[PDB]
Formats: sequence, C-alpha cells, structure tokens
Amino acid sequence: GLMQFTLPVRLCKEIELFHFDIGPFENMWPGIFVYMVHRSCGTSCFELEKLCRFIMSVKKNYRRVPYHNWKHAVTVAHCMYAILQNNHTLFTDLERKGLLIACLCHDLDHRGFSNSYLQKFDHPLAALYSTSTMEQHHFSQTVSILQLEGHNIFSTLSSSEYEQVLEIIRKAIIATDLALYFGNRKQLEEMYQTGSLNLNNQSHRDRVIGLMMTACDLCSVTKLWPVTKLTANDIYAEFWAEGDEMKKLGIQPIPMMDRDKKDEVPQGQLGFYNAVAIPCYTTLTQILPPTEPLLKACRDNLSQWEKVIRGEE
Ligand SMILES: CCOc1ccccc1-c1ccc(-c2nc3ccc(F)cc3c(N[C@H](C)C(=O)O)c2C#N)cc1
Ligand SMILES: [Cl-]
Ligand SMILES: [Mg+2]
Ligand SMILES: [Zn+2]
Repeated sequence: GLMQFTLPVRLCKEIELFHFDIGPFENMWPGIFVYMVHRSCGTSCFELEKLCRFIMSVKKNYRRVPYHNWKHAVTVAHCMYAILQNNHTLFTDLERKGLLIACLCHDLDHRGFSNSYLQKFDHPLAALYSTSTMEQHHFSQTVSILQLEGHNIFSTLSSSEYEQVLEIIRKAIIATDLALYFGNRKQLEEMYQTGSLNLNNQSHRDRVIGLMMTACDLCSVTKLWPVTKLTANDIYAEFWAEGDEMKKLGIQPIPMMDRDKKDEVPQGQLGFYNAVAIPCYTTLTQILPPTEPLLKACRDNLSQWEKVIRGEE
C-alpha cells in the first residue's frame, strides 16, 4: 500500500490538464488510470489486486473498433479526473469512486454501431432495451464484471454505499446517451438562470453528473487540434461503416454516416460544436467555473474547423 504509482515527469505534469492525450502506448493506460484513482480518491479507496483485475476484465471487454474502444474509455476517465481534481470539495467520496469507474465502463462491449442501427437491424439488445439500448448494455456489462470472483472493487462498502455507488454509475452511464443530453442541459440552464439549482437536491446532482458525463464523453473536441482532427477520422471510420450497413438494410443513412458526404464533414462538425459541444461546456463552466479550459479549448477547435472550410488548412 506504500506503493505510490508514478508517471514520467512530462506525464506527471500534463495529466493534470484538461487537454492531456493518454498517448499511443496501450500498456501504459492501466497505470495512468490507477495513478488517477489514487490521486482522485486515495491509495485506500480500492484493493490494488482487485482494481487491477477489474481494469483488465474491463479492457478485455472493449472491442477493437476504430473509436468506441479502450483508448476512448481511458480518455473519458481522464477528462472526469481533471474535473474531479479541479472541483475536489464539491464531490462525495462515493461520487469520486463511482464516476471514474463509470467513465472507464461507460461504453463496455460497444460494437461500433448506434442505438439507431441496433433498432433498424432488430438486434436482440434492442428487444431487451427499447431506449438507451447500448447504454443499458454497458451498465449491464459493468455489473457482470463486478460479479466475477476477485473483481468486486466495491467489497468494503456497506449494503447502503454499494447500492448508492451502483446507482451513481447507472445514472452516469445512461447520461452518455446523447439523445438524453439536450433535455438535461436545457433543464440545468433554466435551473441555473432562475437561481433554483441546488447541489443538495439529489435530482440536481444527478443532472450535473449527467452533464459532466456528456462533457467527458465528447472531450475529443477539447484536445490539441491534431488530436481533435485525428480522433474525428476514427469517429467517421465507425459512422461510415454503419452507413454502409444501413444501405445493406435498404436504408439511406443520414449524411453524418454516409461516406459519400465526406465533402460536408467540416460543416457537420460546426453544427455539432454549435448544437452540442459549445452549449454543453458553456453550461458546465457556469455550474463548475474551474472547467472553463474545456469551453475555451472547444471554441479553439470550432475555429480550426472554420479554417478548414475557408481552405486555410
Ligand atoms: C455525435 C457524436 O459525434 C462526435 C463526437 C465527438 C466529436 C465530434 C463528433 C461528430 C461526428 C459527426 C459530426 C457530423 N459529421 C457530418 C459529416 C457529414 C455530414 F453531411 C453531416 C455531418 C453531421 N451532420 C450535421 C450535424 C447535420 O447534418 O446535422 C455531423 C453532425 N452532427 C459532427 C460531430
Ligand atoms: Cl460485433
Ligand atoms: Mg456511448
Ligand atoms: Zn463514449
């Protein structure tokens, strides 16, 4: 337990900043996550042997898809770490524990296909889970992995704390369903503006955690431009294959997933930054001022997308 995980100097410093990229060395991503848990939560929050075994079963259960893979899991967990570390005093011991795990597990056993495509294919998961289809499956997958022998990192929690953390994680993971984002941010905006927002109201905490989850999930848009751009290529690798699969079912895909509408990528990013990303980080900055660097980074990458369109790159 006197076994403080460390990183090389450049990582030890940059990991603290919102725009840290976890880099291309797959084998360093568990260490980076353990570092983040130990700093965010303590060396005491999880039995190391159980946490490492959990991490490795989570990793095994992410597929080798272009975007919705283990690198995304660990990237989304890093963003949550940076929030939790810039707003240390706002969050319960159970929230700091649960949310880092929520993020790591939030896309477990993703197949590189949208809730839409599952429903149009008529996949058994769309019959088991009518809305937030993949999101309910990811939560299901997380509980299953916690139920494996030697995997229950929540072992030491009381019957109460255990049901609380699983409930934080369940709401956390459901909130990553972007179809639910729009409603949640409208409600948080109005509540903030009418001065009615109350972090003592569990229902309100839930909504705020929901926005954090969206903000971590979308955090490719707050990175250095070359990360933002090279992640977008991975994103279109999934979207276009899905469009191909839609076409095989006899269905015109939406332009966002039609590789024949490549030419319009810059404009679609602009719409997304305006419709989702900018409002998401704007509202998050309002409620959690120290998350301002996410908003500014997003605005910078909006501006790089504008430059693409103007053929200045
Ligand atoms: C949804 C999650 O995706 C992400 C996550 C992170 C960063 C970025 C993304 C991401 C992925 C794709 C887009 C996108 N690409 C297109 C490419 C061509 C095209 F014709 C249309 C679109 C397009 N449609 C615009 C919006 C419309 O017509 O409403 C969109 C949209 N939205 C924008 C952002
Ligand atoms: Cl598959
Ligand atoms: Mg997801
Ligand atoms: Zn995700």
